[PDB]
Amino acid sequence: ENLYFQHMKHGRVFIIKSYSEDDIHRSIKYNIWCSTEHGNKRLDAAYRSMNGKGPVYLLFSVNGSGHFCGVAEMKSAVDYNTCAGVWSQDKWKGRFDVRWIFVKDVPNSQLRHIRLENNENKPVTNSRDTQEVPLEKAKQVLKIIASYK
Ligand SMILES: CNc1ncnc2c1ncn2C
Ligand SMILES: [Cl-]
Ligand SMILES: [Cl-]
Ligand SMILES: [Cl-]
Repeated sequence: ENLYFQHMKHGRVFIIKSYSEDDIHRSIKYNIWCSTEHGNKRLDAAYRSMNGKGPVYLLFSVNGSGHFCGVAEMKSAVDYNTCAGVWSQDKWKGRFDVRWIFVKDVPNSQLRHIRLENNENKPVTNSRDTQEVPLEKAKQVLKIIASYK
């Protein structure tokens, strides 16, 4: 068995959607990310109010690719005033640190049966950027990602 995730109460988990494969590669290389304004605001609030008591995990997926590509942990608050134009599109304002945990492709077929009660019971694989995942569903997703091969 594997009960690593039992009794974990502090932890928050979000979907990250990237239109760009390039941005994924740059995030893996330099351990940084940036979301939309409302996306950054959601993550910064969860990171700050967690106050080191647990992790904020990020489940990355390239829109249209049909698979999740990895897991990272958020490792800083959002700096909203940073160099512009470092990503594929000039849409994103700011930067925060991440630490990538898993880089592996996990087909949506492995995850589509987990549904998010906070998003109209939709499959977790039909989420938008910074969709938050309830902790109990997030544990199921993480166990799947870690044990896929
Ligand atoms: C640099 N961050 C990003 N890159 C590409 N796409 C994104 C991003 N955030 C949200 N979406 C949809
Ligand atoms: Cl999106
Ligand atoms: Cl939204
Ligand atoms: Cl929850």
